Amino acid sequence: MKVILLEPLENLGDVGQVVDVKPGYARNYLLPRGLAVLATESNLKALEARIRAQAKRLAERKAEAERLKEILENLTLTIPVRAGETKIYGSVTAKDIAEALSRQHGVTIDPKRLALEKPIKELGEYVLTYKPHPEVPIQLKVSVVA
Amino acid sequence: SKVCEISGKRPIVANSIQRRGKAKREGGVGKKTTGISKRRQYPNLQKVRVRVAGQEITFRVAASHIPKVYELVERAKGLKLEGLSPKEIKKELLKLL
RNA sequence: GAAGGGGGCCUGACUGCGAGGCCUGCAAGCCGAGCAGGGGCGAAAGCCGGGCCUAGUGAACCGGUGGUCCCGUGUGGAAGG
RNA sequence: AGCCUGGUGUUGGCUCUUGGUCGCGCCUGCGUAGGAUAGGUGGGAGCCUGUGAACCCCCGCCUCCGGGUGGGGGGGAGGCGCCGGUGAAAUACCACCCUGGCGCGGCUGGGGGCCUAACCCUCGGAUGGGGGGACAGCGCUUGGCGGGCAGUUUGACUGGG
RNA sequence: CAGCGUAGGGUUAGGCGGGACCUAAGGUGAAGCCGAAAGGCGUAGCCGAAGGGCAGCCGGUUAAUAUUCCGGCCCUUCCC
RNA sequence: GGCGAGCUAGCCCUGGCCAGGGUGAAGCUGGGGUGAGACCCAGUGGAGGCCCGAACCGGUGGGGGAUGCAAACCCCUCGGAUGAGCUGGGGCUAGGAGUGAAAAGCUAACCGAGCCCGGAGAUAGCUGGUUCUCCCCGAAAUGACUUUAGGGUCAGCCUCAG
RNA sequence: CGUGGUUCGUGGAGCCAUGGGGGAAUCUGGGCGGACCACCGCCUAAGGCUAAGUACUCCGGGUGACCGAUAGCGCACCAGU
RNA sequence: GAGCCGGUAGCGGGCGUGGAUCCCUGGAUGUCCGAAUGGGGGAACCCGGCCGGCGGGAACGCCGGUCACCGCGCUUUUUGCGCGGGGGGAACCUGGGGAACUGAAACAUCUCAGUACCCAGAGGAGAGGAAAGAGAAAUCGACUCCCUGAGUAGCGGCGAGCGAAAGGGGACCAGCCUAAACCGUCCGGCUUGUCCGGGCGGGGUCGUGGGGCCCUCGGACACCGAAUCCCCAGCCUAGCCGA
RNA sequence: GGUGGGGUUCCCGAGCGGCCAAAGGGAGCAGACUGUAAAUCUGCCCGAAGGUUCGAAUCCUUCCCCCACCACCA
Ligand SMILES: [Mg+2]
Ligand SMILES: [Mg+2]
Ligand SMILES: [Mg+2]
Ligand SMILES: [Mg+2]
Ligand SMILES: [Mg+2]
Ligand SMILES: [Mg+2]
Ligand SMILES: [Mg+2]
Ligand SMILES: [Mg+2]
Ligand SMILES: [Mg+2]
Ligand SMILES: [Mg+2]
Ligand SMILES: [Mg+2]
Ligand SMILES: [Mg+2]
Ligand SMILES: [Mg+2]
Ligand SMILES: [Mg+2]
Ligand SMILES: [Mg+2]
Ligand SMILES: [Mg+2]
Ligand SMILES: [Mg+2]
Ligand SMILES: [Mg+2]
Ligand SMILES: [Mg+2]
Ligand SMILES: [Mg+2]
Ligand SMILES: [Mg+2]
Ligand SMILES: [Mg+2]
Ligand SMILES: [Mg+2]
Ligand SMILES: [Mg+2]
Ligand SMILES: [Mg+2]
Ligand SMILES: [Mg+2]
Ligand SMILES: [Mg+2]
Ligand SMILES: [Mg+2]
Ligand SMILES: [Mg+2]
Ligand SMILES: [Mg+2]
Ligand SMILES: [Mg+2]
Ligand SMILES: [Mg+2]
Ligand SMILES: [Mg+2]
Ligand SMILES: [Mg+2]
Ligand SMILES: [Mg+2]
Ligand SMILES: [Mg+2]
Ligand SMILES: [Mg+2]
Ligand SMILES: [Mg+2]
Ligand SMILES: [Mg+2]
Ligand SMILES: [Mg+2]
Ligand SMILES: [Mg+2]
Ligand SMILES: [Mg+2]
Ligand SMILES: [Mg+2]
Ligand SMILES: [Mg+2]
Ligand SMILES: [Mg+2]
Ligand SMILES: [Mg+2]
Ligand SMILES: [Mg+2]
Ligand SMILES: [Mg+2]
Ligand SMILES: [Mg+2]
Ligand SMILES: [Mg+2]
Ligand SMILES: [Mg+2]
Ligand SMILES: [Mg+2]
Ligand SMILES: [Mg+2]
Ligand SMILES: [Mg+2]
Ligand SMILES: [Mg+2]
Ligand SMILES: [Mg+2]
Ligand SMILES: [Mg+2]
Ligand SMILES: [Mg+2]
Ligand SMILES: [Mg+2]
Ligand SMILES: [Mg+2]
Ligand SMILES: [Mg+2]
Ligand SMILES: [Mg+2]
Ligand SMILES: [Mg+2]
Ligand SMILES: [Mg+2]
Ligand SMILES: [Mg+2]
Ligand SMILES: [Mg+2]
Ligand SMILES: [Mg+2]
Ligand SMILES: [Mg+2]
Ligand SMILES: [Mg+2]
Ligand SMILES: [Mg+2]
Ligand SMILES: [Mg+2]
Ligand SMILES: [Mg+2]
Ligand SMILES: [Mg+2]
Ligand SMILES: [Mg+2]
Ligand SMILES: [Mg+2]
Ligand SMILES: [Mg+2]
Ligand SMILES: [Mg+2]
Ligand SMILES: [Mg+2]
Ligand SMILES: [Mg+2]
Ligand SMILES: [Mg+2]
Ligand SMILES: [Mg+2]
Ligand SMILES: [Mg+2]
Ligand SMILES: [Mg+2]
Ligand SMILES: [Mg+2]
Ligand SMILES: [Mg+2]
Ligand SMILES: [Mg+2]
Ligand SMILES: [Mg+2]
Ligand SMILES: [Mg+2]
Ligand SMILES: [Mg+2]
Ligand SMILES: [Mg+2]
Ligand SMILES: [Mg+2]
Ligand SMILES: [Mg+2]
Ligand SMILES: [Mg+2]
Ligand SMILES: [Mg+2]
Ligand SMILES: [Mg+2]
Ligand SMILES: [Mg+2]
Ligand SMILES: [Mg+2]
Ligand SMILES: [Mg+2]
Ligand SMILES: [Mg+2]
Ligand SMILES: [Mg+2]
Ligand SMILES: [Mg+2]
Ligand SMILES: [Mg+2]
Repeated sequence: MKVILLEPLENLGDVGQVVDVKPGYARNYLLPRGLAVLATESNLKALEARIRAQAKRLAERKAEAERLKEILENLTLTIPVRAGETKIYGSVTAKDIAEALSRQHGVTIDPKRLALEKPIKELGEYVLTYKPHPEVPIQLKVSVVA
Repeated sequence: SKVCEISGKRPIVANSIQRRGKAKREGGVGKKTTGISKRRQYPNLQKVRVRVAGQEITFRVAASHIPKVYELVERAKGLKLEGLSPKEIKKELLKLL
């Protein structure tokens, strides 16, 4: 008997998987325990509409980090820093990179999860990477003066 | 009232027919009736006890139609009442217009 | 003057019929010449449709089995008769 | 009628254990004889091994323990067959089969334990707790026991019966 | 003559009995349960008494009624 | 399919009734007894499907009655009479059913299956009965078969038409 | 599987119905023409309603080779008394 | 259209051509019981709540009104309200159940018989009805009823007995609504989604298969037409003239 | 009528493809022991026809009987 599963059951696998089973089970365990539902032409329909709606906004969300990959992976933000000899007085941080990328080239990042480790104290050419899920490396130029 | 609340099935009278001898088609001289008498045949009737809105509704049905109790539960719109409840969930919902 | 006993060849302990009668409430029971087919024994005339004879039996119905042509529920088959 | 009873519905979860059959695979058998420890029939002088052999070292199970047999491996370029004969058979390698066994897998079976959630009992208390539990109860169906009840049968002749 | 025909008259209660009180067997029965139909069952409730509870005694009077009318002496419950 | 437990049987609820005598259980008390007891003896006490006997409940024997006073009675006699007692009121159980200290008793004056109405004009190879008149003819009581023998079928014998 | 309906009493037993078990498809789908198979046809099940032609006679009327007070209704009458 | 105040005279009184009695239609009144329905109850009796009224009227009593249960419907479930049901009826009708005597010259299957009867329900009728039919003809067309087919075909301890249909002739005549596809709306659940579900409207209703959706065709007065509603004749419920 | 088992030296009884005078038991005979009787002990000794292989008590067909069982009877 065909039920739509409401959570992974360990042999009778994960959510939405249509599994067939002795009615007794269905009626007196799964169903009253809200841990599944019987697969009607009615409910099979919402399930399709449920898988569509998911993989819609899912591969919609992959339309950002595909779009921010094809912009930030060429454009370079250049950072002014009070100079020193191959050492910075302040520190350019995630926060800074964020802002600079905004005022300059007109883009917006979080800046959560870029490189949080050790806000960068030197000058040079760095490649930092952005996120979530397949994603983009960025070029950032820390230079001189103000 | 031993009758299925969904299907409508109720007890029928039937004859119970006692036969002797060998089928004509086994080369017997043919079957013979030593008796015929009325019996009845009940529906195979069960409790389906189910939870709908607040409440716990109990249908008495032929084991045959047991599925339709659950079909009727998949019909859910707006009842905060007491048992009855199925008075609603019933033939109003089985047929209506 | 065989229906008795012995021997030889044989399967008529045939098939298809059956004038005419015995008997007889019915239904049965009985005897039967003769013709046809194909035979047996006999040189032939002839005899042979079990046994000297009179008891050794059981209507119908229901069913079995073998065969045959007959019928086969729109039709051909088949089921079943 | 009642009672007993197989199948099946209501009727579920998890294991353990067994069949039956089918497909495939891996084996099994041995009369002195041929040299012996060759199931049957056919193909057959070609093979198989260096797609790492014989001979032993562990090890498995079978055995009429003559041993058969595979893996591990020490292991390194041989081991075979025809020929020959007192048993029909001929004793490599390749298939299709028999007899028994095991191995896995397929559909169906039969048992045993535990679980709980159907079902049943219960709890001044409940969308719950405890107990029993897929039994029992109940439907359909199987066969049985069944004067507890029912309907009837239980001849005629006859110096009355 | 009559228990007979015709006709006329005759039975007076806050306290006696019963009811505007209680419950018994049983009955009936919102809930609920069962049953082809009819209908069976059933908790509470309700009904149900010669049981429980509740305030009147003595006497006179009529052809015919009287703890009922009358006389005397007592009492009960509701309302304000 | 109904109607019946106003009779009768059992049970349920709730009331009532049983003159008067007699016998004298246990217990208690006292006294005796003993190491202590068992026990004994008194008095007290007032038990019991205990005794006699009215009411009440019965129905033993005999007589009478027998178109009765009476569809179960009357007389004499007799059993029980604090109990498994009797009895009023209110209730419940019924027809293959009830109820029965059990006779197949009782269940509205006949119960081996109640009454009523219906199926119903059941069936009756049996018994009875079958109604004006005149005319002609005029039998059988045998055979065969028959779950047949006092019933039938065919035959035989009567009759009527051609 | 168990039964009922039909003329069909298990019969070769279909058709219509359905208590039990299993349990589909949407025209290239389904049911039927008496087991079953082929062919050739018929029809479209699992929702519902639908006058009239028909049955009856409490009731009113009209007729009778219907009765005439033991008949005719049980009752001609103050009878379901 | 002249007598009347029933059967019913009588006593004692009254009425009518200013049209009585009497007949027909409508209305009003209509105690109590009874489905009986405020609640009880041994039918025709008893006891109440609510609002209003009467009496001196608080107690008491009377009067009017209202108050059972069930179903359906909306409604904010609720305060509720609306509409309905209930019971009776001679026979007739359908449906649920369903005998025996009897017949078989015994008796079980069989018969009696789906009778009697009990129960539910319907109405002036009820049932049935518009083919998943018939059944051998390229056949017929709903249903019911009569005649016939026919005591045929069959059924049957192939006994006793039971007993169809097609067709033909008549009577009457009629055919419709829906479900789904699809479209639109409202509401509900939500893991707002071209989502699922319920409600309503549209759409569609058939077997030379139909319908939905897309394209083209012109698809225009249209014609048809109720079983529903309205009017009318006619008929019924009193009478009247009448040689 | 059907199904399943059989058939072995005098009785029972196992009976297998490499022969199985054919296990075994008891019966019989002859020995040993002996109050009687025994118990113990030792020795003696393929239903049928056909058919498949080199080999048949073994496998098949068939036939005959036995046992067993189920079923039917107009
Ligand atoms: Mg049966
Ligand atoms: Mg359940
Ligand atoms: Mg099922
Ligand atoms: Mg001779
Ligand atoms: Mg002759
Ligand atoms: Mg000749
Ligand atoms: Mg016969
Ligand atoms: Mg025959
Ligand atoms: Mg001929
Ligand atoms: Mg022919
Ligand atoms: Mg045919
Ligand atoms: Mg044919
Ligand atoms: Mg356990
Ligand atoms: Mg537990
Ligand atoms: Mg408690
Ligand atoms: Mg629990
Ligand atoms: Mg069970
Ligand atoms: Mg008897
Ligand atoms: Mg018996
Ligand atoms: Mg005799
Ligand atoms: Mg004599
Ligand atoms: Mg004698
Ligand atoms: Mg007088
Ligand atoms: Mg007073
Ligand atoms: Mg009272
Ligand atoms: Mg009271
Ligand atoms: Mg009751
Ligand atoms: Mg009292
Ligand atoms: Mg009192
Ligand atoms: Mg008083
Ligand atoms: Mg006085
Ligand atoms: Mg007096
Ligand atoms: Mg006074
Ligand atoms: Mg009594
Ligand atoms: Mg006294
Ligand atoms: Mg003392
Ligand atoms: Mg004393
Ligand atoms: Mg005394
Ligand atoms: Mg005494
Ligand atoms: Mg005495
Ligand atoms: Mg005495
Ligand atoms: Mg006496
Ligand atoms: Mg006497
Ligand atoms: Mg006395
Ligand atoms: Mg005495
Ligand atoms: Mg009493
Ligand atoms: Mg009786
Ligand atoms: Mg009895
Ligand atoms: Mg009587
Ligand atoms: Mg009596
Ligand atoms: Mg009797
Ligand atoms: Mg008579
Ligand atoms: Mg009769
Ligand atoms: Mg008789
Ligand atoms: Mg003469
Ligand atoms: Mg005679
Ligand atoms: Mg006689
Ligand atoms: Mg005669
Ligand atoms: Mg039948
Ligand atoms: Mg049939
Ligand atoms: Mg028969
Ligand atoms: Mg067919
Ligand atoms: Mg069909
Ligand atoms: Mg057809
Ligand atoms: Mg057709
Ligand atoms: Mg259809
Ligand atoms: Mg239709
Ligand atoms: Mg109609
Ligand atoms: Mg009339
Ligand atoms: Mg007279
Ligand atoms: Mg008369
Ligand atoms: Mg006269
Ligand atoms: Mg009379
Ligand atoms: Mg006058
Ligand atoms: Mg006028
Ligand atoms: Mg009037
Ligand atoms: Mg009342
Ligand atoms: Mg009132
Ligand atoms: Mg009442
Ligand atoms: Mg008032
Ligand atoms: Mg009615
Ligand atoms: Mg009515
Ligand atoms: Mg009927
Ligand atoms: Mg009978
Ligand atoms: Mg009889
Ligand atoms: Mg008879
Ligand atoms: Mg007779
Ligand atoms: Mg008899
Ligand atoms: Mg019949
Ligand atoms: Mg009506
Ligand atoms: Mg009509
Ligand atoms: Mg209809
Ligand atoms: Mg009949
Ligand atoms: Mg016709
Ligand atoms: Mg027409
Ligand atoms: Mg519509
Ligand atoms: Mg929608
Ligand atoms: Mg619609
Ligand atoms: Mg529409
Ligand atoms: Mg199309
Ligand atoms: Mg005139
Ligand atoms: Mg000696």
